Amino acid sequence: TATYAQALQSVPETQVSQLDNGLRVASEQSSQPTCTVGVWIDAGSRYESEKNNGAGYFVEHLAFKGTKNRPGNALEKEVESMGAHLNAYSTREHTAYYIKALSKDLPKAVELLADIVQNCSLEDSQIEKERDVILQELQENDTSMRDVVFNYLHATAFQGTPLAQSVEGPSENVRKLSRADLTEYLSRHYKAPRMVLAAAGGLEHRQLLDLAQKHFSGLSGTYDEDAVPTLSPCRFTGSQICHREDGLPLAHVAIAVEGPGWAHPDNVALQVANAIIGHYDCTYGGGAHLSSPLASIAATNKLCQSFQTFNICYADTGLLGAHFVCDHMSIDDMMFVLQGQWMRLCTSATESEVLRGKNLLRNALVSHLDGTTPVCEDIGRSLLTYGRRIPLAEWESRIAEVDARVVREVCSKYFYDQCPAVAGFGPIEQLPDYNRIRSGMFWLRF
Amino acid sequence: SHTDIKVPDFSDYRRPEVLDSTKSSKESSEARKGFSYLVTATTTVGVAY
Amino acid sequence: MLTRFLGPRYRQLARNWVPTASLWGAVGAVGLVWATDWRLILDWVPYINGKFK
Amino acid sequence: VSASSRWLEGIRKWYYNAAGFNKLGLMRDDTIHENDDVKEAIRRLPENLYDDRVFRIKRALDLSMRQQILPKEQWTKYEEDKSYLEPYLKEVIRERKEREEWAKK
Amino acid sequence: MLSVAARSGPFAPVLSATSRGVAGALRPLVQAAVPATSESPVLDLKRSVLCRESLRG
Amino acid sequence: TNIRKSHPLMKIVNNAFIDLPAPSNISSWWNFGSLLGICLILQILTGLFLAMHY
Amino acid sequence: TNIRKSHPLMKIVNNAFIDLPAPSNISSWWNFGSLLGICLILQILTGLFLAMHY
Amino acid sequence: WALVADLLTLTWIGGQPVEHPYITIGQLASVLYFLLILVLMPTAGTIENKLLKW
Amino acid sequence: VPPHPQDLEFTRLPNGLVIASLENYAPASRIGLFIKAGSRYENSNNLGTSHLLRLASSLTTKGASSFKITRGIEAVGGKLSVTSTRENMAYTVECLRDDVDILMEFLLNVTTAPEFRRWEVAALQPQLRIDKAVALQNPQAHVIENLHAAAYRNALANSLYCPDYRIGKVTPVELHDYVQNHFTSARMALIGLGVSHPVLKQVAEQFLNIRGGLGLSGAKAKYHGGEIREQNGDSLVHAALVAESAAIGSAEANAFSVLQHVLGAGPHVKRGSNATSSLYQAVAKGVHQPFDVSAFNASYSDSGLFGFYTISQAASAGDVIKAAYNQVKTIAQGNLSNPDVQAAKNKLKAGYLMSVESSEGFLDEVGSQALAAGSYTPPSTVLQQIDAVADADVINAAKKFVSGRKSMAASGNLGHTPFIDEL
Amino acid sequence: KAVALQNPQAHVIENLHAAAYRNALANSLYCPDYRIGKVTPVELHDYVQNHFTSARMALIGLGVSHPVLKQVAEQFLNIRGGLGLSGAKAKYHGGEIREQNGDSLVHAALVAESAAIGSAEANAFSVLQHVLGAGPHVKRGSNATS
Ligand SMILES: COC1=C(OC)C(=O)C(C/C=C(\C)CCC=C(C)C)=C(C)C1=O
Ligand SMILES: COC1=C(OC)C(=O)C(C/C=C(\C)CCC=C(C)C)=C(C)C1=O
Repeated sequence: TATYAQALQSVPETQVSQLDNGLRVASEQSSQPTCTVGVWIDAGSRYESEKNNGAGYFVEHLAFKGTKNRPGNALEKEVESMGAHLNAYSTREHTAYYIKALSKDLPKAVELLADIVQNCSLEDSQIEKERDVILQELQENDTSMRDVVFNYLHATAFQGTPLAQSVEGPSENVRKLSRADLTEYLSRHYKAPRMVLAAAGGLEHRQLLDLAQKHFSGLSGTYDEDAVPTLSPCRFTGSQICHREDGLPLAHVAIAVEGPGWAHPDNVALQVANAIIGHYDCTYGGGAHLSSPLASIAATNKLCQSFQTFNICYADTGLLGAHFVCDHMSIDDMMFVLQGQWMRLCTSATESEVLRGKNLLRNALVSHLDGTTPVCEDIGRSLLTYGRRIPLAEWESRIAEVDARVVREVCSKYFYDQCPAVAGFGPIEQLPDYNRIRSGMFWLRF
Repeated sequence: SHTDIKVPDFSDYRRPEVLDSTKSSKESSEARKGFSYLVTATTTVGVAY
Repeated sequence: MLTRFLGPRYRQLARNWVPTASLWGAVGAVGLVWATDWRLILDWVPYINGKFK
Repeated sequence: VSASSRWLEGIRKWYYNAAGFNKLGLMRDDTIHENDDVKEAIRRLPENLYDDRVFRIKRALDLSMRQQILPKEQWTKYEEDKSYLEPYLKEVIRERKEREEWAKK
Repeated sequence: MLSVAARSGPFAPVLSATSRGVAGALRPLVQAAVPATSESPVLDLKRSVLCRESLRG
Repeated sequence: TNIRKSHPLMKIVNNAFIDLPAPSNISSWWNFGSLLGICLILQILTGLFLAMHY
Repeated sequence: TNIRKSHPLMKIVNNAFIDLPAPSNISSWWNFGSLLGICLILQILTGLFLAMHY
Repeated sequence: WALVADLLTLTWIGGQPVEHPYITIGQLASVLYFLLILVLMPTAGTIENKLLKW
Repeated sequence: VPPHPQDLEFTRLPNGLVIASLENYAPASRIGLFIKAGSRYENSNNLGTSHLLRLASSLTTKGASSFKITRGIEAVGGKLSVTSTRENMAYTVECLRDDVDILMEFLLNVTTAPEFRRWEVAALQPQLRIDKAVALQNPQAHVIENLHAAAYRNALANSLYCPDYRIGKVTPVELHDYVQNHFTSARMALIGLGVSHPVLKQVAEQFLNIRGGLGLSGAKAKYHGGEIREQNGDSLVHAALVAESAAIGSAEANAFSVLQHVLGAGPHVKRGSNATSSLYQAVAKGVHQPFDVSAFNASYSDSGLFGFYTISQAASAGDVIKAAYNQVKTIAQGNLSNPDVQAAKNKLKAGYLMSVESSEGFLDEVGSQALAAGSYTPPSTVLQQIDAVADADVINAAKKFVSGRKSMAASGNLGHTPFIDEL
Repeated sequence: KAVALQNPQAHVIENLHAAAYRNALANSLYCPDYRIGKVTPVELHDYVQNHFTSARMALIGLGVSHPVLKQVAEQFLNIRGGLGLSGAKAKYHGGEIREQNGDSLVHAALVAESAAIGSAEANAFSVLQHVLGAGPHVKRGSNATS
């Protein structure tokens, strides 16, 4: 049989083409009877000002509700009738609209995607209906303690920059954003050099290219004009937001140092180090015996309900750290053990646990790129962020290079003696003071 | 509606090399800790004497 | 009997802590020399000279 | 079938009688030092063996206070001495040494 | 087409060593958070939503 | 609720000298600990009254 | 689980001098308590070195 | 009990002048003090373990 | 430009065990052992035993300790999972290609050599409570458990989760007895993705030759009918209405599958009106507040349950149930267009093809097929099987639901939720 | 609730009434678990003000005079601002409720709709109850006429 090493070579190359307006069109072909197609746009809340914050989110609500060719429910009627799935998401940096469909349905699926992007018929009555829907969604998101702390951590880490803003916007923006605000956003941002037609599945690249010229070519043939549109770095702070609510039964805490952006090679080693610390929740089988010292100590001594490590990437910055959920009498112990692990990895990381993290990352990467949809997302996202698709064999090369020395170097660079951003929500009396969290970021013994 | 929470302006209290929100703090990071640790380093030297 | 602490990980862990343990010795040597005014060592030090000539 | 293994057994029986925990109705495994390996082995013991052990130790600590000893008929015979803790203890030692082998890598 | 959860409706639970517990199938609550005020009590002596072993390069 | 059990000073006395669980069991060889304390205060008390004139 | 928090001696130090919840609030007039302690050990230390020759 | 009696031996020698029989037997008692604690008592414990099939 | 893909290979051994494998040339391998060991095989003396079993997979085996299973799997970045239906348990195992042997060894140990040590079993009992608590945070879990308890006398009435009174009370013997009478050759399937067929066949012949157990897909499930009601005041009422339908891999089951997509399963568009969902439009007509409706379709070895599931406001529940039930009645009366069956056929076909896109969905489909049918049915003959469903068949499935003795479970403020006789 | 529900009879007869009725008589004597902590001062006030009224009350006294009671009633028990009937009428439904225990013993009750209190038919039920057999009459007896 093939090895793991051989198996990565046998993964077929992503084919890339540029259309004349600057729309990139990209496809990974497999043998599958189904596909995923979609448009990834370099647009999100980081591009929005104070006054139009939440516009893209508003557009996301309007994108599927009618076009100039397919008014009202006509689009969803066509998607439903062929058994397709039409989906969307919005982050701080990326918007996506994608269709899960039969491979024989890729002609119509590309035709619909173009119709959504170019020809959004934002009828005044529809934008009024969506006002109340988004407002209710804000009330819903208030009850998710995870979503609140991560919004809080962004709001404090990126303090006075566009990365501080939520995707959905404030409620005053939701109730006063006009159609003209929305079309101005669409005009400025939905432009061909900034968006990617991605596909994965049972398709030739040739026909993906054909359909791209067929349906997308009226986008930026002479629309390459106005201030097109530089992002600018976001100042990370080192600060604390503490929403004390003793009426909630569990504390949420998220803590992060400033990460580097999408581009940086340091991400691979940081991800290895994050894998060593890992994740946990209360439904994990066998707690005491888990490899991660944090996960093991948390399970045995009932220190939390869950934790997760993360490395959120933006352009030229990010959030590197962890989040947890615990009882009111446990925040101090959780924070102690978390910080000790960061410190341990900076100073005294060893060969064996780094192998375990390396292996966890190969297993995560490969297990993630499994299905037409995650592969299509990855084609789309990667061309926005790296400008290539980075093939699986390259990641393996980048993973393999990481050893204990790299983990000690790269963790020290971002973690050791750095100011964290801290976000606390719930019963947080026992959340350590910021000075004492700052003091947890170095070791007196080292 | 938790999305109505902005962190208030801290310009009044900020170190001068950290007032530009358009510019990275990582650059002034070594300097700012440098100044504050030099204070404690000199104090320890002073107390040591 | 101490054989628990002998293997590749503890060899790496000792190697990591060696520059630190060396520097903590270097801290303590100078600190002893400074506290006692250790005449033997401080005669070498080209500007610290309380004894004339 | 050995004269010499009968001899070692007779030195062992001699030592057993000299040790004199059997005089208080104790078994050997009642007298073991409670370290972390041993505390866990005790934790792992089934209901009946647990409850027998506490009473034997109760009876011994009672006698040791009175500075008295059981009637000879009621001393635990060396041949009747059940090694009831040992298999659990071996397993607890076996599990720890596996952990310690993993901590080495 | 022989599989109860792929038929989409009846209930399946998953346990693991490294990954969060899962429940269930196709009962509705995807066109139910769409007309809104389904708050759903999200985070009260409770596991993690969305699952994690799905990390990037 | 006992005065002996909850008063912040008597707490210390109770958990050392009164309610402290001790073996049924300990012989005359365990008497020497208290005897060392008696010795300590005897030497303190006489030593004080000698210091008054030395 | 912290060494500072559970060691029977350091427990006492931690619950008095480190983790002790104190008002955000107390002014310079609250400095005199520690100053009395400093005074106490200053007088003990000098008093000892005077007793060596008196 | 060899340790107690050897200690009793050493306090007897301590009481005597540094002359003929006393120099050697005090040297042997010194050696026995350190040999009992370091070597002979740990070995006794192992033998006792082996005799109980432990 | 991909490689020309390998065919799946499939083997029934004389002892009844089924081995199926696919060499996708993938970086990772997936291996599952599928066992007819789900909750339906419990009885009234051992309820919850298959729950504790589902939680017990990293307890000590013969030459692999609890510590070793956790550490060894994690050292190579692997997973071990156990998923259960009312019919099956499924022990699956993932790693990179190079690491199959160690994870296979852990798998075989877990499934054929568990020790169920008294104290390990004891330390695990509280985990039933945590696991049940987390699962039962979704109101759907309460409803569908109560739905099955209401519907059946027997077997399929059993919960996926341990009854509260049994927590702390399931024994090492009951676990041993459960494995020894259910985890046997003629009740097992060994499926592997990214392994060779000779390696799997070899593993099966060396390590999976057990029998001293039961034979059938069980004591046969007796459909009873009835209703279970749980007062909450949860702001929302969850209700499910159901009748006996068709056993899995009968032709009639496909008719139920298609009717499910006429009436409407899940949504297709993020935030959409569900235009071609006939239940959703029917409720929407006379109800002007937040609701949901889906068709519900659960097919088993020897029975099925078809109908619908509603979420609505407490005061609206009666109206939502009656609008939904009338919409089914209207298809039973024959008002069903050829284009509507065809769209439902398109959703079902595409749904199924998307279902098997990933390794996880492929392996579970191949595993359950091997247990239900004794066979592997490729995608295109499933599609052929769906195509053969006549319009009359879908009318006939709706007729069967409307005329058949009902089962109902509901939870919420039930002050305006109807009983079965009020419908 | 915990103390009361230690008798298996309490579970059974509560479930029996819940099974039997749509309505009214289906309600438990004991608070549903989800309501514990959730019943309010307003709900208590509203309950007293619509049920504790003159036309819903009786004042009975043993070893008191009738003039004293009559006086007490006329001075202190003249309330109305409440409901009228013996209620929303109880709808008999029928059905079964099943609670798995393994309690060594099974408690079962089988029941049908009978007769309203102080109808002639209720006396027929009362007599049939003693044909079939109510409680025992003899300590440790065989219950010969039961
Ligand atoms: C658990 O064992 C204990 C004993 O049982 C054998 C004692 O008898 C005593 C009594 C000791 C006294 C009176 C000396 C106190 C010393 C000072 C410096 C005040 C103590 C404290 C003890 O802990
Ligand atoms: C809750 O308020 C407290 C303070 O806040 C104003 C203090 O500053 C101090 C510090 C006191 C010291 C160093 C004196 C110790 C005395 C002796 C005899 C060793 C203490 C104990 C205290 O309780």
